[PDB]
Amino acid sequence: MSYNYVVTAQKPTAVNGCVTGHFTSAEDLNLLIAKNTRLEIYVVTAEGLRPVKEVGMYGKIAVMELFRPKGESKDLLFILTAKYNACILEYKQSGESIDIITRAHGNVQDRIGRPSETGIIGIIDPECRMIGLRLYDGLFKVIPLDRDNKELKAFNIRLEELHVIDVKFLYGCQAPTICFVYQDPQGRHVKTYEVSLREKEFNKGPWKQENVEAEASMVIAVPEPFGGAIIIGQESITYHNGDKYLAIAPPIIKQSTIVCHNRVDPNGSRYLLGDMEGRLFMLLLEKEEQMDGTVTLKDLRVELLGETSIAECLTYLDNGVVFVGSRLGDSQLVKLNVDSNEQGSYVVAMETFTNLGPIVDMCVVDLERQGQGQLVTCSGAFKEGSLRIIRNGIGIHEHASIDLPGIKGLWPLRSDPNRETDDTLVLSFVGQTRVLMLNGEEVEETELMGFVDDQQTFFCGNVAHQQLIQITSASVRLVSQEPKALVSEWKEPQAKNISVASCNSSQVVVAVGRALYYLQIHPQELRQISHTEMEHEVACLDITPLGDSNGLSPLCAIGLWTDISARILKLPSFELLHKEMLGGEIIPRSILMTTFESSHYLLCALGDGALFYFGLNIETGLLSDRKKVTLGTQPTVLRTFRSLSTTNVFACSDRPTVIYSSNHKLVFSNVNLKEVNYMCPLNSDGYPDSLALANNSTLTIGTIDEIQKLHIRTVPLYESPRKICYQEVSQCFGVLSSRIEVQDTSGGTTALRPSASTQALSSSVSSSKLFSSSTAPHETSFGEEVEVHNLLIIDQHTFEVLHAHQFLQNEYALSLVSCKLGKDPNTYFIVGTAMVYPEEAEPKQGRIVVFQYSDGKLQTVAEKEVKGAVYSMVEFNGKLLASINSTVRLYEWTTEKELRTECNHYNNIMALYLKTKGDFILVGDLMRSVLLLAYKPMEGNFEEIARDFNPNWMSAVEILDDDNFLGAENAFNLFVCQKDSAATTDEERQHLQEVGLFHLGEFVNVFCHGSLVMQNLPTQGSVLFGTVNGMIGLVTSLSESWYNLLLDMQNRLNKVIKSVGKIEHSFWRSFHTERKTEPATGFIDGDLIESFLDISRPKMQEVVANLQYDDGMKREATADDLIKVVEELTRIH
Amino acid sequence: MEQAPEDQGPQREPYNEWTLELLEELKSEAVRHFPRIWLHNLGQHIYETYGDTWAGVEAIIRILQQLLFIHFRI
Amino acid sequence: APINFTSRLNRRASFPKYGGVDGGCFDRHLIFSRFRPISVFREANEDESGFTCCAFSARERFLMLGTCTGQLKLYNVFSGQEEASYNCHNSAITHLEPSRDGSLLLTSATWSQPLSALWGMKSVFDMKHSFTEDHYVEFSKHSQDRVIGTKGDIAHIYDIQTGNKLLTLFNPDLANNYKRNCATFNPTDDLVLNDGVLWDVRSAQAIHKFDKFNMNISGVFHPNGLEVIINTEIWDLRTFHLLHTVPALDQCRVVFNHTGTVMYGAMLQSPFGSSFRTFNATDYKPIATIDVKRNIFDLCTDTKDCYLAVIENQGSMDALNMDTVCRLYEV
Amino acid sequence: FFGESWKKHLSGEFGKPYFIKLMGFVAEERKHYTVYPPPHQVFTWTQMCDIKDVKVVILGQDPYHGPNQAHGLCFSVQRPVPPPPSLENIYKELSTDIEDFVHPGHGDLSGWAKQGVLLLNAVLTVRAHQANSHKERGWEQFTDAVVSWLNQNSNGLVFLLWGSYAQKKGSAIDRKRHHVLQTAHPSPLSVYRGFFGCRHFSKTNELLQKSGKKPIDWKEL
Repeated sequence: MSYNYVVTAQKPTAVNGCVTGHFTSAEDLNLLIAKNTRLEIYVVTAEGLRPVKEVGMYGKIAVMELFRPKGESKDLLFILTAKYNACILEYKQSGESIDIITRAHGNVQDRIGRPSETGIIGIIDPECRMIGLRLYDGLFKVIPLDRDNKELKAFNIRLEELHVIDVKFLYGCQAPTICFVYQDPQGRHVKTYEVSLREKEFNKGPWKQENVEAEASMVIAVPEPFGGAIIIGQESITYHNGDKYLAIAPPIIKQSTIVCHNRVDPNGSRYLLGDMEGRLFMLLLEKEEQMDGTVTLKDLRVELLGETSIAECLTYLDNGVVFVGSRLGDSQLVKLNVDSNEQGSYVVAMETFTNLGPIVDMCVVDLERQGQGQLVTCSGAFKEGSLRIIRNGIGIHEHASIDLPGIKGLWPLRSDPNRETDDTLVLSFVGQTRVLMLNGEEVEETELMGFVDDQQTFFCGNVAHQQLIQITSASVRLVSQEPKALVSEWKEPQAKNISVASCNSSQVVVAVGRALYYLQIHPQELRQISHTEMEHEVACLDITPLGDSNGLSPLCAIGLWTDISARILKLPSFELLHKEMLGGEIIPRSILMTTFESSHYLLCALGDGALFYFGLNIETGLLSDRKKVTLGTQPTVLRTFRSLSTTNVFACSDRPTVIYSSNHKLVFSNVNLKEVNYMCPLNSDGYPDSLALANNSTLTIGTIDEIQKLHIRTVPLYESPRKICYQEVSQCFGVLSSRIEVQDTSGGTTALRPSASTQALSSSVSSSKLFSSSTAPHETSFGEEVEVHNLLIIDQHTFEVLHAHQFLQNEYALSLVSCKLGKDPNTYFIVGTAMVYPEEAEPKQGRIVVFQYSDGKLQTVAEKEVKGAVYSMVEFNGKLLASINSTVRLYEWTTEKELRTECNHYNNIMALYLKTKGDFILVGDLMRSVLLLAYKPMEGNFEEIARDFNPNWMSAVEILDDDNFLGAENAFNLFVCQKDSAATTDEERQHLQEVGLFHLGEFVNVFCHGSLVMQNLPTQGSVLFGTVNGMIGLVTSLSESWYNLLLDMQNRLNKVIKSVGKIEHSFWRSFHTERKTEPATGFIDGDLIESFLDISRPKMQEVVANLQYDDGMKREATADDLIKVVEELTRIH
Repeated sequence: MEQAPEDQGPQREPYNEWTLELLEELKSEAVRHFPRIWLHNLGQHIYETYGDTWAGVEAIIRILQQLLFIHFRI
Repeated sequence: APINFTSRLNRRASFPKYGGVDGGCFDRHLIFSRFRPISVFREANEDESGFTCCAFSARERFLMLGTCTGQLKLYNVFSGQEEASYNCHNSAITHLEPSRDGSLLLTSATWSQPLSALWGMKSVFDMKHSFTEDHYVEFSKHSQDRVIGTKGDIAHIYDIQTGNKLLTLFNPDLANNYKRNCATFNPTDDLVLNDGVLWDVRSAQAIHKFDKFNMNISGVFHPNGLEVIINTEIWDLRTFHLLHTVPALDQCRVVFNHTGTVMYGAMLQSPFGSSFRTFNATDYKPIATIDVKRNIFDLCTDTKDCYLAVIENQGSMDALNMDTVCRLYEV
Repeated sequence: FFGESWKKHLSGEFGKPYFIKLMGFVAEERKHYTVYPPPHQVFTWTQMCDIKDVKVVILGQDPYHGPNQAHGLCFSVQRPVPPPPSLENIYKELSTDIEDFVHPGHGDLSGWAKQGVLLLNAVLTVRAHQANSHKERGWEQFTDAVVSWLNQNSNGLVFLLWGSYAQKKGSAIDRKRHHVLQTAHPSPLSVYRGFFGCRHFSKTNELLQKSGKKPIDWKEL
């Protein structure tokens, strides 16, 4: 009886992998990024990096590789998922409509066999002869590349070798030769096989197999004129090619393990090598002219270029422009200067890209306060490790907040025509207008000669030929900039008053109900051009010029009375171009034709707070794709504004919204404000690139945030973050850390760089003894890398390191909690640690330390020694519940300010996860699924209520309610267990039925309750999660009726939506562990349901076919019926 | 899930008549691997400890029946 | 990759899956080196228990046990209760193989003719068919539609519906005379390993004779369908090249786990072990040797890598004082 | 309820220091364990026919250790107690030896006793479930004496000694004054084939005719 809904609140932000080649066209240098389930396509411009298309995948992108098969226009892309879905995709765009076609597809999983625990290796032959796959051990799967392989069928070659480190297809050979480094008892070696496609077997094998040093990790196929292969893996670089052998052991590379590489220069000459420390090097192949006519390799050079983000993969993009693709931290753009820096660093930072991955820990707070839920994360690892503060919506930074009530309009001006900085602000009122002078950062009242102040303003602002303009209730005024004096005045033929007006730099459009006048802008004159007599009165009109440089608008938007028709007109024609019937009786209020990405659109607001957006046809004048977005309750006012060379729209309602495009799809990210009646973009001297905002009372001027669905504040730590808590009382955060120091000659260890743990205001060190130590040693070392664990005290607002407490040598901090315990009124910061020794395989010792951030220091309150690692801790109603290896201890807090052991539970292998719900406890084990305990107060101990026996390797757990519990497993699944306390037999009662099943595709680390939406009152429940790829998600509860409805809708939706690689959603989301592969049940993919709004309207009607809902009372469904259903669901995250 | 079948197999049957017959089928099969002097000697043992009961019958049918099993497994 | 699990686990969220390299190998080297006995199953109302075979119900609710007296009892795993008793053979149940689906069940005895049978496991417990002269019977590994009976050095193949003999695999010249020979089906069903001679089921033709180095052990197929394991020597099924010599694997009743990740060895020749080995399947490195401290008679495991049933003789292997109970382990 | 004909004869034993110890043991044994057969039943072998009227004698070992089973005669079990294995085995010999014999459908050998067949056990009492329990205690010495008197006093008896133990009790009897008939023990535990096919019952009746005594109607039970 559990029914749950699952939606991604935040897409994965980690670079799983990236390639350069020519994908969109053979001229374009494309950059492609794998962000697990998402594929990001970009064009490498002189300017930087242009977005193109981003597309989701019914799988985890296992192998991404661009290849140009003989007989192809542009490079094709091969994709393989972790679920084994192979496919060849082709980029194809019909001008504006961008679509990714599946050139072929199939599931390459071997019916029987266990996949190599090392991971998938995907390699293509330079000639495009076949796709080499190492999926399963002792087998080399070969996908032939011949035309008729639409079903992507492969075969295997028994690869005697087993446990292959890395294999690359070799350059400069007739026979498709594979060169690989393989591990065998005798040590690591390099070997060569030819791949006979005809005989479906291998053949010896260019040069004889040579031996390579045991730390050989990468095999780089060197292209011709060089040939052969380079074998990276510190402390040596080697070149193997027939009988030629070069070996370079540079002193430099020695310190760190090189992880990725990129060919700078195609001929082989220049190569970029990046390591786990974020160092960037240059591997330089000395092209030797040798003799006649043979091109040999003279020597190899290794030079250091400086430091970048920890690179998961580097990608050079020409002009010393390299993209440092980081999974472990912020991805970046790097410049390589021809000459050395002051420091000696050729690396020049260009741009940085947000990367919440890996989301180690999470928590939900209310820092600004009142109903606004904000998330804080432990994101990144090593130098790249930071803290991220995710806020829902886009907030405005005020700089001016004047007191004006009942403001009916705001407009910016340039009083002096010499300056580019704004100096004026015009404010419309019911029956009046007022002028504001902005002499620097000081704003005072003025009057601008030639402006009527005894009438209401409809439009104001500077126009062409060094002149200003005003449109009033009565007349339209023209003012000369030098000197200030009226130059023209437009009168209505029969002295009638202007109802609604619009303007640009050269055109004016005014309305007198059914009368519609068009005026032009000339030096010292208001030249009237035309006039049309409608059906009814006009509610709104717009003349914003879009494209290309002309300054003039070729068309005019129109809103009419009673009928409710959003009509388009041609300028100066006044010809009824396109009429969209919206119907009803509710009147439109504000229309605006605007350009996003590069594409044109039209917008329309209604008196009920409902918007309509269409596709504005370039020169045509048609309205394609009628969509509906329900916003406010009050009518909406629409205005354009520039933020970092981007023209976005601001929709003024009781529900303020910022309209913008992302991936050519219209976004409606909200504003962190009460209600805006009128907006204005203001770029002054004192207030530059800010914006004026007014409502029912109080005018404010300020700068808007970076326009995104969620706002992320980064706090760099220069070390690894681990766990977070919030001591509301102490107005701070408690963070766990880890820095690396290397065992030097002089003393023990020396640190690598300065980190948040060293750069603290108040520093501390753990003076504790407990562990003798030695017994038990502790070899040490001698050039070994050691971890240094610290607890950090972070300020609620400055986020500076108020205090850092360093733990013992070889000590790891694993779990912290902030809470009030027992009869104690003090709020404590409690940490669980472990004594980690590299030699040993499991820690047999650790400690629970209690702290309190009183005043400005971190004091050691209480300490308890444990015989294992404290994997987790919970606030269990005055008590502290703790996980120590194979035990679940309930610690009672005493008067003596100490930890006493109340009761224990042992039926777990390695109990790594803990959750509470009053008397119930949920335990998540290393391999044995979940288990449910309940403290029997009168008995004074735990009672196992039910267990799950399934061998599910846990990632995270969570209590949904007293009878339903959710878990995350290492094979990227979600599951929900039910408790049937009612069942006929004990055997059944003591059993947790896996009622919910779902393959999520993400590795869940953190599961915490609450929402980011401003809660004040469709679905009942809220669980947020954080993954390794930096994805942020949400799980919520559904009723039987709604589940049954949304499930029918999923099965309906699945038919309609086109997959990338033709992958079945039912399969993709089907529960998948080594063992079971069962259809996902009791779960609703929110991400698929939320795609219903995105899709086509006929495709929406295709959904409702004969959709009947019992909400024993049959009510019929239409496309509009459902749009509202989904509309609720989108507002839930 | 779940439920066990219905025993509509072998049934006993008219026991004692059967028990007696199984003992003498087994007694011979035992004799083809074990010296008939040791096997008798095991019978008395059983007889002194159990008596002329059926309970004692089944317990040579068990002892015999087990030896043969180990023998088979070697 | 790290050795210390806590460090491995810290790298597991980094860095997933299994933290660094070799998983996983460490995780299985930790997990399958650990076994807690959680319950015993004593025979009905007899003062002395006489189990000879252990096997789980297909759905694994009951753990099915064979008596020495030729019976079969299904004990409810959770409850403990003997839910039901069925009279199978007239001699000591040596083998039990529940049809994956749980419609059928195979049985082997000690000396009573018939030595093997197929029984209805659904609603009514009937005898379906008998294999009289076959001392060991095993189901076809694919979708179990055939039965692979052995008769010493000779193999046999039967249809579960008809109950009729189809093939008789034997070549007296290629034969090795492996004492405890057992003809087994390949993971794909198309091959048979019998008396150290690998055969082709469809052609009914011999493929290879894996040179004699052992005297009792016939061997099994690895579930990769790539290798074959004749006692120690690990051979390749297509190449016949020796791959590795696992000296720890000598004289072992080997049985892979459900996922085919860990091997369970049972040392034999009182005969059989008091202990059992486990190894990592991926690279034949031993994991542990567990001294059950009691003479084991059989050993089985569930799909869930949760329970380990073992038939342990409670008290010295004297004709009289023989009490074969069934013990249960956790992991 | 000892039988007067035998009481006026065996009586001399009661006074013996072996018999006093045996009675006192049996006494204290019933004060602590349930001993079979119960008092009146211990001596039914005597109260069935007169010591003089006995023609045939069969030697048993131990009583039946189950409730309401043990009744005074060897290989005899009360109604509705099913026959013990040896009896089921002995009955099976009667069908392959005596013409008009049917399975009597019960285990009660009252019939043979009234008719002149002595069904005397070496041991006369046992603890419930404890097999030989009251073993080398006294009982054997008393029955050894009962046996001695029939050898020394009565003439032309048919001694049916089945199995090594009973055979050893009869070693003292001469095949020249009496008729000693010996074979293996009826019990199916034997391993040693013997009793099956011996025709001891027909032989009893043939030898009765040579003596001129009334034959045994084996069918009367």
